[PDB]
Amino acid sequence: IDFSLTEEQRQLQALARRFAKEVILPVAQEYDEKEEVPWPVIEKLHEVGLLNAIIPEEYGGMGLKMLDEVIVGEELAYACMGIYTIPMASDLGITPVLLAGTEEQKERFLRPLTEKPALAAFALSEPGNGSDAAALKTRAIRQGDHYVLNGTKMWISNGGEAEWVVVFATVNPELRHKGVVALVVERGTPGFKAIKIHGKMGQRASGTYELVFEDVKVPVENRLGEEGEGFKIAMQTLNKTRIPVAAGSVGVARRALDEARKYAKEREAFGEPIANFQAIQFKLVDMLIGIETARMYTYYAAWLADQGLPHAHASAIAKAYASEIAFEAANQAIQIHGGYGYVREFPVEKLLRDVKLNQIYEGTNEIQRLIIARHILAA
Amino acid sequence: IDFSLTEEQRQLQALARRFAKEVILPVAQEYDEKEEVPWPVIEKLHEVGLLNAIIPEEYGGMGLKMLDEVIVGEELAYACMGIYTIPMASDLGITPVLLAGTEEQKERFLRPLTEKPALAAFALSEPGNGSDAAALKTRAIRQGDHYVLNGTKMWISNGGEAEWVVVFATVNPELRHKGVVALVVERGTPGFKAIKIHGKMGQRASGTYELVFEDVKVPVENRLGEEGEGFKIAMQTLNKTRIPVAAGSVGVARRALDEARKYAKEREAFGEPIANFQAIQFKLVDMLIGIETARMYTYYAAWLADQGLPHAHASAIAKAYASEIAFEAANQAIQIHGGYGYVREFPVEKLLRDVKLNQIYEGTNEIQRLIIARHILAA
Ligand SMILES: Cc1cc2nc3c(=O)[nH]c(=O)nc-3n(C[C@H](O)[C@H](O)[C@H](O)COP(=O)(O)OP(=O)(O)OC[C@H]3O[C@@H](n4cnc5c(N)ncnc54)[C@H](O)[C@@H]3O)c2cc1C
Ligand SMILES: Cc1cc2nc3c(=O)[nH]c(=O)nc-3n(C[C@H](O)[C@H](O)[C@H](O)COP(=O)(O)OP(=O)(O)OC[C@H]3O[C@@H](n4cnc5c(N)ncnc54)[C@H](O)[C@@H]3O)c2cc1C
Ligand SMILES: [Co+2]
Repeated sequence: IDFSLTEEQRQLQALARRFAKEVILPVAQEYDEKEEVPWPVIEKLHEVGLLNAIIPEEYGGMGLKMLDEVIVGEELAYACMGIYTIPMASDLGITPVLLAGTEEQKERFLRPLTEKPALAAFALSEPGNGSDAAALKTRAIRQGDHYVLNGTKMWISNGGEAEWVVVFATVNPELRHKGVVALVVERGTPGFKAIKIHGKMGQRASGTYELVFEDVKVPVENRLGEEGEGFKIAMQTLNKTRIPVAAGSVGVARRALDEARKYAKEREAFGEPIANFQAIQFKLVDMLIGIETARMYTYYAAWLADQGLPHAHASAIAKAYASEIAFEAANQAIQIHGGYGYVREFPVEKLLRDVKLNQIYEGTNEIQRLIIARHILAA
Repeated sequence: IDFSLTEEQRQLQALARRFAKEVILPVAQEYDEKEEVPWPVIEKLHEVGLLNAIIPEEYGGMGLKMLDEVIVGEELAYACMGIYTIPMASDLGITPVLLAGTEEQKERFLRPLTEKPALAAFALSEPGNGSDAAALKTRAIRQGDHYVLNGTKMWISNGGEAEWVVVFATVNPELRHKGVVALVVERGTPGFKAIKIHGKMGQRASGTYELVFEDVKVPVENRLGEEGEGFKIAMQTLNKTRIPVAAGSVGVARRALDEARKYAKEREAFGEPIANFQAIQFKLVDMLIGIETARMYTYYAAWLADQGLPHAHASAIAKAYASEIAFEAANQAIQIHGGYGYVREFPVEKLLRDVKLNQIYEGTNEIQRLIIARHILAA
């Protein structure tokens, strides 16, 4: 057994950390408040080579592995989870094509994402259904050399900025999970509207959209895998992408520990740094306990995935656990700042608003638990 | 990075598992109810080569490392934390000799522990002090080639069964911690009494003692290290021995999940197995989340110790966390069993009683937190 990073990983880690501190950390507050996408950051990401870096070297990417994503993710999310959600969501949309796409499609859909500041998206959730990929309403009717796509997708990260979206739709409701098909819908395709969602509690920098497909014609050359394989694709993707959500959570929790501690040492009350008080020390200790345990289990999950081993249960545990300790951590970080923790003039407040989302998207912690329960009760 | 196990480790794991299953588990309740040491089990451990296996091959042992300890410890504790505490505490007694004993002392003291079923003991705590280690009252005054030992040690595991006991005493209270020295004391030495403690809530199979020293003569040939080095020896020992306590906790928690799972699948209520109820599924899930995350972090801490890296904070985290999630798992297992979990005929009730101790000995979880707090605030 070994839990050590290789020389390259440390390099990637340092790079990531360097980028977060110098580029993300400074504008985090700005975009959270304007609720606009920091394109200049995305551009900066691309230039430093960390945008869509999971794309194999054969198509221009770094071929970064899950362990690598975890390494980078924790660093980015540390500066801002909302901004980190942009590249994270992009890797999510990329995942289906990596798993099901052919060499032709990989080259076609992935090349444009390594050459310039471009994003990919994953559209599964809908207005009336976000937790059951077996009851999706968006319909795809095969009509010759193309599918006629009709339906509304909801809460799509990178929805309006992406070059294309992996849309999961049903070709037959009665077939339920077996009726799902994966389709790549490109940004200009006629009858494809993107409406931006506003007024979110956090991760405001990340762009979330409602996507409307009106008689959208999507070529069969844009289908990932075969009809009836859409569900398995969405599930296999989520089993992996949930790990980065766990990684991000860890990053937010770490950022909460850093702020809290720096404040605890400097701020005094009753003639002494509050850090000297045992009640405050224990809050800080509990943060580190969750952080340390969540990161190690997140690394283990990434390891399993990178080894081709079963990891649905592990990533579900990592995602639910990390996001939960990360939320408690931000809550206490605010508490430790006192009145100053309640205003955006300080960073702890935004941490709470950001991290809460990690308990909801890419599957709520309840279905995460439902996933674990299954693994447990299975025979 | 690689979390997998070597072939040897897998064999070693199967050995412990098979042993726990065939030898320990059957007599668990029996020895819990008599509160007597199960010597026949100690012989079999020896017979099978797992008793004091941490003693390097040069002295007749297996030279097991921390990671191996964790692997074996989880399986043994799985059957019974109380019985496991016997070899665990014996490993604890052996550690100060391995960390600071000369080749000569190692042979003399450890060889007797590999040739036959024999135990070692670690005595640091005293009646009026357990957390404040650096304030020991037991005096060790030097009179030439020997020390005249006087005082009392409290809660000593394997206290009366041990061949020898590593005792931590002060050579001059005024030096405070700089005045601590470590001395091996042999089971029959004149002026050395061992009084068995009775009425423990759990881990009853393990003998806990009060040791009384009255003008006990200890030759310098029995001092581990130099004077004023006792504290370092005690701390360095605990920095490593805490990992096994975390291991046992994970073991107990695993037993709770297994019992609770089995029982929930078979037990019907409202015309359905209780395992079909979400609330029941969730309890099971939180058990696994705790088991999985706690085990990987214990592995990690074990890795740092084997690699020779700083692990004081990591082991304190693993110990505090694991014992805490294990207590909750045992509690929910009792709950899931209903009325039957409240009676000795079932195994869950004892799990709660046993594992509570894991949050107190080898450092309470509060001081574990104090240790982590220092790591966090260290300028
Ligand atoms: C900012 C944001 C961005 C997002 N970006 C994306 C994206 O890019 N791509 C994407 O595909 N999705 C995205 N989502 C959606 C997310 O992945 C979830 O699927 C979604 O939030 C589910 O939402 P809901 O409102 O549809 O459904 P609901 O399922 O109606 O919410 C149900 C509530 O009931 C509980 N619940 C539901 N079913 C059960 C059950 N069987 N047992 C017990 N409890 C149950 C839930 O846990 C939850 O608390 C995003 C969401 C947000 C908020
Ligand atoms: C069954 C059993 C077996 C044991 N076997 C051994 C053994 O083999 N060898 C050995 O050396 N020891 C052994 N111990 C002792 C154990 O390692 C601890 O040292 C011991 O439990 C301390 O107990 P206490 O009752 O002496 O003291 P206390 O320290 O008086 O208990 C204090 C309580 O106050 C809290 N507390 C204390 N100081 C602080 C502080 N500064 N800040 C915040 N909270 C604080 C604690 O967390 C704890 O809840 C054993 C204990 C038990 C119960
Ligand atoms: Co056509």
